[PDB]
Amino acid sequence: QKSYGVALESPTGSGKTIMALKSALQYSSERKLKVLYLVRTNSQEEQVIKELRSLSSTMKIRAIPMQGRVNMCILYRMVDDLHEINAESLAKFCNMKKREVMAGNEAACPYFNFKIRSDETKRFLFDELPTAEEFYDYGERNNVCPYESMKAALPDADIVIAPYAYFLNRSVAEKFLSHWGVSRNQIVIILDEAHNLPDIGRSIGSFRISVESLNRADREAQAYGDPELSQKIHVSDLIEMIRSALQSMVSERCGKGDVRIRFQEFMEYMRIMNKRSEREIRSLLNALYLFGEYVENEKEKVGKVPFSYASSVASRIIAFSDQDEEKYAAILSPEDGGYMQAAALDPSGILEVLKESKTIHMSGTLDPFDFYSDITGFEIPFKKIGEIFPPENRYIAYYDGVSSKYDTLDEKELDRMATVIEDIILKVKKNTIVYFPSYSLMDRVENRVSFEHMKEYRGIDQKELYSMLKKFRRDHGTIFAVSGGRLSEGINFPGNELEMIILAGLPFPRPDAINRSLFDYYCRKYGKGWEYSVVYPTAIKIRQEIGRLIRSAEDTGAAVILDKRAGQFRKFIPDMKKTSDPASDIYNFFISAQAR
DNA sequence: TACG
Ligand code: SF4
Ligand code: NA
Ligand code: NA
Repeated sequence: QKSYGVALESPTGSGKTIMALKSALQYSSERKLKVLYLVRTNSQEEQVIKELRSLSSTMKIRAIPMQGRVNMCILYRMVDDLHEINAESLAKFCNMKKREVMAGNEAACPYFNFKIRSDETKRFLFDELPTAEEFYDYGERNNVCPYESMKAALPDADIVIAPYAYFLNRSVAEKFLSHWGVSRNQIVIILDEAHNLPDIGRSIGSFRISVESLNRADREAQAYGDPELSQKIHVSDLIEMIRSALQSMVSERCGKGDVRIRFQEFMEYMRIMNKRSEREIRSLLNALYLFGEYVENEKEKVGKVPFSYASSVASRIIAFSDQDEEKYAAILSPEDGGYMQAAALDPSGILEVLKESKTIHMSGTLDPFDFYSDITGFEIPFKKIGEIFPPENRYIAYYDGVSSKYDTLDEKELDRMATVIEDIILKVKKNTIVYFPSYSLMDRVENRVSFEHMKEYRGIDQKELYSMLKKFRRDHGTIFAVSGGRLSEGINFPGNELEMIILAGLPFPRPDAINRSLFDYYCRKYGKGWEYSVVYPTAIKIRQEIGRLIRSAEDTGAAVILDKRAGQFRKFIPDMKKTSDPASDIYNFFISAQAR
């Protein structure tokens, strides 16, 4: 009634968060509106679903998970080994399988059967409220399609939990809404961990063309006849023109990592190297897309997933050649084998469709809200609901004797940082996560310390990570973690499982091509490149990490930032003190906390 | 105008 949404800041899994949710479900039910809960990770899906299970004992909870065939089709990964995939190709795949089962070939998909609609399947979904992953597993266990089972339950569900990537895919969203029986103005969308929304928008809005993707198209060309596209140019010949253009661009234009270019430079290289006009190259690119259509048709008629690398490559290159420089940066990279990318700078375009529904923007760290509102384009009321935790139970401080600042980071600054970290841990003797801006800084600091610790290392798998986490809760001590990893957001350590956090430097972003573009974009639009591309994301990282510490009225903890430049984050963390020796001051804080 |  007031606006098209509301932004609520308060810790996750909390009393006032559950309340806001309870208020949203009553408001929704009163106006015959269904509820859509969007989440970005399995971890956050589980937290949200746990919350809803508690509430099912008090109130009417008619809820399911919903994910797309990409995650929920059991068959296609058993039948194909594809490295790229989409909703569209799987719809064509599945429809063909379902035809074959209706015509008497039950083995075509053995997951497509009566159990899709059975009382037992409907009961597990509605009475048990599984995560998507748990329901996937239940599907395997019972030889029943998770996707089609979710789809069949959908019309009777008042509440759906789904990924951002699922709902923000327009064509998938239209079919979902259509099968749910509802328009966009007939729903309330809860945006879990909404501080991710800008990155979510930019991520969904961006696309790229890699050399490996071209290589995959090259092999596809061999396998399906490699026909003439025009006078003496076969499909493979065109892929070589595209691949060599991209390779030459990378060699000639990038040094260390990514570089910004103009979108039309790709077309320029194609034109000069192969001695053709723009029309001729565009005609060839269209011919490649048509060959893609043929590849789809061929795969489809033998029961394969009709996804074509030639099609995907063709449509992405054509899209790249026609992007407008205003909202998008053309990025050229040597990383991951070589690629060219349309990087979305402004996520408000992608997020705009969410205004057609009511949105509730939930997060522990939305402040400073002006920046969030400017970046997402959401002009909505902001409220700091939630517990005022007693300030005496928390100590937040920074120490200015060291810094992770790049151009002053030599071996002596590293020695200094390690010494301070070691002094704190050995004196305080509490359960600690040390957060590093990079694996590089972590490894170099790790090489200068003696104390035992666990480590969240680059490329660690799910089993090793849960094991280390369960070891931390049980055996206690110290974890070395990195800013972009899985301990920075999300995870809850109740009681004295987490008592201290040390930020070994500040996690300022890299001045890469995308970030240097964001700076220029926010300079032009607001005159505040520094604040919006550098200060803001850094502030949120810091607050998210500190937010791990106090999870209760009676919870006790210390956070210390080991960086000179931390004073400039006082505006966002007002209780932060300076300390000239954190070891004693944190030690003394715990003595006083223990005395009560 | 920052440094995975
Ligand atoms: S029924 Fe399910 S498992 Fe079978 S093809 Fe369709 S989506 Fe895949
Ligand atoms: Na089975
Ligand atoms: Na070739």
